[PDB]
Amino acid sequence: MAGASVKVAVRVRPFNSREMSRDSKCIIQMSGSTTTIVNPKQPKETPKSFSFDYSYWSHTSPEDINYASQKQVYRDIGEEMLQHAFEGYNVCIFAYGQTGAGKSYTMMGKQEKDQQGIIPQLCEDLFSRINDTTNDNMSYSVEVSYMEIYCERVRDLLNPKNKGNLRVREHPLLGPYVEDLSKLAVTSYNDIQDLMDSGNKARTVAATNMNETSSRSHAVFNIIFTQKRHDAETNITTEKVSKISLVDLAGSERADSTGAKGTRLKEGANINKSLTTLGKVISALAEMDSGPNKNKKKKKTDFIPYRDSVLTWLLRENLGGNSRTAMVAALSPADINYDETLSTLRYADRAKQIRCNAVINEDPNNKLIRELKDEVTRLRDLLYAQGLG
Amino acid sequence: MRECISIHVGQAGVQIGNACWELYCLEHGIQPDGQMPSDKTIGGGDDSFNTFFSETGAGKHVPRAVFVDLEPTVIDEVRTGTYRQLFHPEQLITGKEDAANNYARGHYTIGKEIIDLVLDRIRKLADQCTGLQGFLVFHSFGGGTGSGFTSLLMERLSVDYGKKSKLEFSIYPAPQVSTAVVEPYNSILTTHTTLEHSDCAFMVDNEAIYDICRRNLDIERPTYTNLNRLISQIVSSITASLRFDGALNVDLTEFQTNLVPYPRIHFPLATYAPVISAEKAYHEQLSVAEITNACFEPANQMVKCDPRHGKYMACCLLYRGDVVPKDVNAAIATIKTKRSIQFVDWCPTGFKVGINYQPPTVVPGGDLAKVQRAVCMLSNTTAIAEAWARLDHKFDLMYAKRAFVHWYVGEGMEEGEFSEAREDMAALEKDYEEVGVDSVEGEGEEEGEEY
Amino acid sequence: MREIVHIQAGQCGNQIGAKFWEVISDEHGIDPTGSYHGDSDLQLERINVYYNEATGNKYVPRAILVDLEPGTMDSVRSGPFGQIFRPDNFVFGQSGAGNNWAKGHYTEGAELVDSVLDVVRKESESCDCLQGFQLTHSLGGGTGSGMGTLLISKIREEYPDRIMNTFSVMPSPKVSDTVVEPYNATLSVHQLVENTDETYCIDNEALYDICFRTLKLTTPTYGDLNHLVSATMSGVTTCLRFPGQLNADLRKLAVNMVPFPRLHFFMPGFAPLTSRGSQQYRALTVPELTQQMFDSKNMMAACDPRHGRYLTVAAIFRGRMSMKEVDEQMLNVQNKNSSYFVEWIPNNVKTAVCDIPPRGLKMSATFIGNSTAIQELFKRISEQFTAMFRRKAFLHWYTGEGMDEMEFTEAESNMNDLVSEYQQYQDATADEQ
Ligand SMILES: CC(=O)O[C@H]1C(=O)[C@@]2(C)[C@H]([C@H](OC(=O)c3ccccc3)[C@]3(O)C[C@H](OC(=O)[C@H](O)[C@@H](NC(=O)c4ccccc4)c4ccccc4)C(C)=C1C3(C)C)[C@]1(OC(C)=O)CO[C@@H]1C[C@@H]2O
Ligand SMILES: Nc1nc2c(ncn2[C@@H]2O[C@H](COP(=O)(O)OP(=O)(O)OP(=O)(O)O)[C@@H](O)[C@H]2O)c(=O)[nH]1
Ligand SMILES: Nc1ncnc2c1ncn2[C@@H]1O[C@H](COP(=O)(O)OP(=O)(O)NP(=O)(O)O)[C@@H](O)[C@H]1O
Ligand SMILES: Nc1nc2c(ncn2[C@@H]2O[C@H](COP(=O)(O)OP(=O)(O)O)[C@@H](O)[C@H]2O)c(=O)[nH]1
Ligand SMILES: [Mg+2]
Repeated sequence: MAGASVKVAVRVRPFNSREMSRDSKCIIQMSGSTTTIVNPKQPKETPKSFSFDYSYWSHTSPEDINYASQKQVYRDIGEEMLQHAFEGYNVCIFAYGQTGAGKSYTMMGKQEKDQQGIIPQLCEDLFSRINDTTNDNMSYSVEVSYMEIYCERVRDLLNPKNKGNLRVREHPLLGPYVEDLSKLAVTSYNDIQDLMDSGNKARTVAATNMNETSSRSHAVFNIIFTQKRHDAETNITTEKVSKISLVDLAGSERADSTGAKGTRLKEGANINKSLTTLGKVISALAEMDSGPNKNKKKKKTDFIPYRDSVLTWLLRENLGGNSRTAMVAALSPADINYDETLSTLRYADRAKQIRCNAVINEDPNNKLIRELKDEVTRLRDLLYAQGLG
Repeated sequence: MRECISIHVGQAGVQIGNACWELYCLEHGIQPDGQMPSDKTIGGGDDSFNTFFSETGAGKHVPRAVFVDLEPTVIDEVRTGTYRQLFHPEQLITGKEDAANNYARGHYTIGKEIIDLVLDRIRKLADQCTGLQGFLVFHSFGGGTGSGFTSLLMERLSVDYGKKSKLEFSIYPAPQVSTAVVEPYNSILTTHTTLEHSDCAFMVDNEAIYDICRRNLDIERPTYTNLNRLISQIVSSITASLRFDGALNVDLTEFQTNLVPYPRIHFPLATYAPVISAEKAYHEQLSVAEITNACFEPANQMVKCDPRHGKYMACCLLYRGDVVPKDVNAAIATIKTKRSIQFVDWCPTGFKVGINYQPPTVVPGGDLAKVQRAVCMLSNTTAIAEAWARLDHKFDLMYAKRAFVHWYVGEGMEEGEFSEAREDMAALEKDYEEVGVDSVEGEGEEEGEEY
Repeated sequence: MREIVHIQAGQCGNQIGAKFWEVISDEHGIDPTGSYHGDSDLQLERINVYYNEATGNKYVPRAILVDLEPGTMDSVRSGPFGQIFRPDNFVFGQSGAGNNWAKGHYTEGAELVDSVLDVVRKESESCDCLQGFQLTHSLGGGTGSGMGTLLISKIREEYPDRIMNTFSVMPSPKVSDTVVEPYNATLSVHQLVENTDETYCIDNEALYDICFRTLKLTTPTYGDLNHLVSATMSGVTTCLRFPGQLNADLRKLAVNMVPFPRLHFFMPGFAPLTSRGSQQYRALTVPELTQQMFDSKNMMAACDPRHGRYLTVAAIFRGRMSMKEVDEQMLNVQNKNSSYFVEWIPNNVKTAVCDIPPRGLKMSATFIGNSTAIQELFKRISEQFTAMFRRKAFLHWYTGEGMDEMEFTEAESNMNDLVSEYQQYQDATADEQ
């Protein structure tokens, strides 16, 4: 077996038309692997500072210095994970972010094909390498499935039948799976995107006090990739099978923001429970990865609470074992949503928690005064030590 | 008219209210059915004091009280008890399940659908009131209703009324003793509302009262009735200054003005000096000096924290009975010379004094002796930080593994609401550690110009 | 008004339910005809928790009785309290499950479940504010285990936000009455772990030990064991029906006892229990009840707590008593046996006090523990399960009713995962690397 490190990425977004028209001010600053946020109503106290692995300032589109270009993000996550998948190991992207955060742009990108998301670049690179390396001996097959999780019940997004609750089973060797989940082959990435649009049309969406169309459920797009090898014999062997998972996570809601009763509160509670369990398993896996990776001791196998939710149960193979993980969080850049943004950071801080310390914005006047005082002290000490004053 | 509205939330609040209203009815000669034979016998007077009772035309007296709970049991015990005819038939009881020791259940899910009725009744009481002074909220940390619903109620009251004072009596969890597994979560989560919205929060501890009721009042097996009676005596000592005459009279605003150096440190301790049994009431002079000294004894504190580990920032002494100002001055002078009692260097005065002529009453069937003098001391000090620090440690030991968390998130909260609250708690602790430090040596570093 | 719907399936469930309705009925003063002939007034205030009010000043329990054979219905009707129940709640068929879990879950119970759910829905729609459900059944049996699991699945589907207790009589090593116990036990606990908020652990060996050693009964019978289980069943929900100094609802127990969703298997106990003639020789006080509650031989699950650690414990006292004594005794128990309590919970003792004790005793107490030692009760079953599954000892009886070999493997895996989850907290430190 092997561990599975997790890459924590956070990205802002350039203002939108409504934001631009209004006089709203930005509130998020980002430098290196650190971000800081200022409370608009408490300018006096302090800014909250968090430190991630990967930090991306996509605020100023025409910026030339320290602009988080889309190709940069793709090279920094998706290329490495696709290479890992080609070696024959399962990999996964979680996409977290509340309404207005801008998760969809990062995950899919614009249809103009000038600014891409992670999914189109991954699919294009996969199929380019498939066509490039298809020699006489090697064969490649790709299949796609798209499911939805709602109130701890699985539903099919591609099959147009009645939205019944599918049954979750556990094959002894192939692990957890879902019965009657339609599985389809695809020849071009255009087919993949068409299927994605068709499934996204079928997502369970309800109107809230915040937005009229907010996702009420999780969604998983699995790309199943099979490599067949033809050695110099009569035996053709399916050498490895690997999975690429694209999980869309709904945000975390508060009952105060959405005071609706009945189905709405049930959906919110289920979403919060699933997100908490997902964070717990990811944190445990990151800790277990970090430990052996340096110490190389096998502390039994610990216990990873996979079964506490259907989401972590179905993604059991992808998360655990020899695999790769990466979570991307979108942070709206306005202020009106300040608390929301903070919550996102607090969810993106979870797992692989690392030390950030306090970021202090010094007054330039006091900085210059202190520097000049130090210079005067040094020069005076040098002069008086030699008896020249 | 100096008038206050008492709000009782949760089981602890309702039972403390039972004790308090027994004491008030005994104090003012009001019968359990609301009638006062004293006025009929004498002819008239002000014995229908407007602080706690509103008088109707027929001569009945209705308390200015609001009881709230999510269970029907504790209030159904009052609707069919001895005082069933004293209270207005409203009691604001949600005929549903309880908060179930869950802050989120009492603040988000089930706290709604009952807050509106409570606020409507509070507004109805306030409309009848002239010259309202403040609110007296009784609750308990560690409970579901008493934490979450109290937080919601305090937030809404601060939004609505704003300027009126809001005094809070609360039962902080004990260090070792407890009656629930998830006390730290609720107690920490209540920090937000008990900090920003309340004006002065008095904390009492069950372990301290058990210790008192075993060394002083020699009882070996106490129940909650004794604790509620002692707390009722404390509240009566606090509120006596706007019901009866006295040489020096202290209103509710003077309390806040004298005991609160900064807005964020309004957590004073409270103590009652002449806690003694009838048998030991003899063999004891019980002079002003003795009770004043006993107020400062660490053993007699109502919260398990040692004052010697901190510094006193303010004190407020409320005397009752045959007390003369000269003896109070002598006692304060004697206390100021002791070395074990350290005051912060930036508060040279450090004492508020109030004297009231009305002596304390004796509840029939009670445990306290009849005495001629009494004193209640409030002390804003830095030792309270210790009482918080232990709790924080406990919280960490449960939040590292995220135990019991899914119950809270299943009712409408999120994980972050934990951590934020903890951070806020840390800030409060640091604030105390900032204020108890002595002023830096020659606070203008050093000085001295030519001449 | 908190109210509870009671369900009883199978022979063991019906017997325990009948005894339970006789124990609760006395406490609340109910004539076997149904009229009220009590003395106190605190007995009718919360009568609606368990009873509906009929027209002619008569009270009918909310019991629902399920079976796949009419014999146990006939036994219950021809009994001391047979006429108390509503005859429309006697749901039953014929050609019983034959101690086959598949028949109870897939073939025979699938036809009677619709009628049982119709009755349950009719009963629950009349509730002012339904709190939760109770189900009494045996894991090692036929119709009981399968029908109970199928029902619990359906009600959890229909009422996801309501508590679901369960008093389960699971098999025991020495006192084994049927040869296919492990299959039924595994296939049942595969379902109970998913769709139940609280499960109480009972087995006949522990109750026999209590009868022989504590009560010194020469020839105990099933009536006694049911009498105990009934005592525990009332003591759990005493606080819902009566006032007290510090109340404790079912949801409070669930919140305070369950740290994580899958660890909800509890060890029940009751005190005081003496052997008639010894009564005069011992005084009744809070320390005596505390000592008897935590005694290993008093437990009703046949799992020694000394082999593990208590994740949580709850104590519901009934009687006039001092809160200081209760708190000091719980603190003393925690501080003395410090090795048997988990370190990362600062205080793991819930305490509740009810004012009015059981009729006949000045003091009583119920204990609900939650400890890692429960893993043993699963492990043994799993061992026996594999000892029968490697050779497929009686598998054709199950696969002939629509089941498949995969389901047994999923159930075994779920048992093993639950055992590991409970075992992770058992060891008394984690320092080395
Ligand atoms: C008169 C008296 O005080 O004698 C006791 C008595 O001697 C003892 C031995 C009783 C007696 O119990 C037994 O002998 C017994 C036999 C088999 C299984 C269980 C018990 C008693 O029968 C049990 C009986 O208990 C009750 O009456 C409670 O209400 C009890 N309910 C019933 O027993 C009951 C059964 C059928 C119909 C109606 C009531 C109860 C306890 C807890 C919660 C709810 C109900 C009492 C007081 C006694 C006797 C009569 C000897 C004991 O039982 C209980 C639960 O109290 C057994 O050890 C305890 C300790 C008691 O001291
Ligand atoms: N001093 C004192 N404390 C009490 C009394 N009753 C309850 N308490 C305290 O209350 C705590 C339990 O939480 P509660 O305040 O009762 O919670 P609640 O008000 O019943 O609200 P729920 O949790 O929803 O039931 C215990 O730890 C006690 O310390 C009392 O009569 N006197
Ligand atoms: N890096 C970026 N550069 C430029 N524009 C961006 C960037 N990120 C996001 N955007 C803008 O964000 C818009 C999409 O935002 P939107 O679809 O509302 O996010 P969202 O719907 O809240 N995500 P979600 O609801 O969680 O699926 C795009 O049309 C872009 O204009
Ligand atoms: N306590 C108790 N246990 C019983 C009783 N009858 C059967 N059992 C237990 O239940 C198991 C048999 O299950 P059974 O009742 O036949 O299940 P059913 O066929 O579905 O009703 C045995 O292992 C017994 O230990 C009873 O009257 N009381
Ligand atoms: Mg309560």
